[PDB]
Amino acid sequence: VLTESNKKFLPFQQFGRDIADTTDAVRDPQTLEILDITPCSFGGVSVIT
Amino acid sequence: TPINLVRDLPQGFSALEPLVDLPIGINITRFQTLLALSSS
Ligand SMILES: *[C@@H]1O[C@H](CO)[C@@H](O[C@@H]2O[C@H](CO)[C@@H](O)[C@H](O)[C@H]2NC(C)=O)[C@H](O)[C@H]1NC(C)=O
Repeated sequence: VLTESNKKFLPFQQFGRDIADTTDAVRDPQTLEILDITPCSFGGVSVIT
Repeated sequence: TPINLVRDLPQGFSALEPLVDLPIGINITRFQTLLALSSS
């Protein structure tokens, strides 16, 4: 899920890495803006019966 | 970074951001500064 990012990437910085070497923030090549990256919601499904 | 001292390196901490990456790939083994410019 792409969202507007309030992170202040420095002019030379493009990607934002997390602990797992995963990009949690990117900079759009066309427009010079930084977008947060959040994975689509996931979780287990339990059947109560 | 503005430093009042001109004779000794100051004390503190600051990080240098990159300015430009030149893709040239030469030997640089020796280098010299270019100052502003001996019989008498
Ligand atoms: C970069 O240029 C330098 C020029 O000095 C080369 O350095 C020489 O490399 C040969 C390797 O066969 C050596 O026999 C010489 O002794 C080196 N000269 C000096 C003054 O040290 C070099 O080949 C070029 N490439 C690299 C990886 O250095």
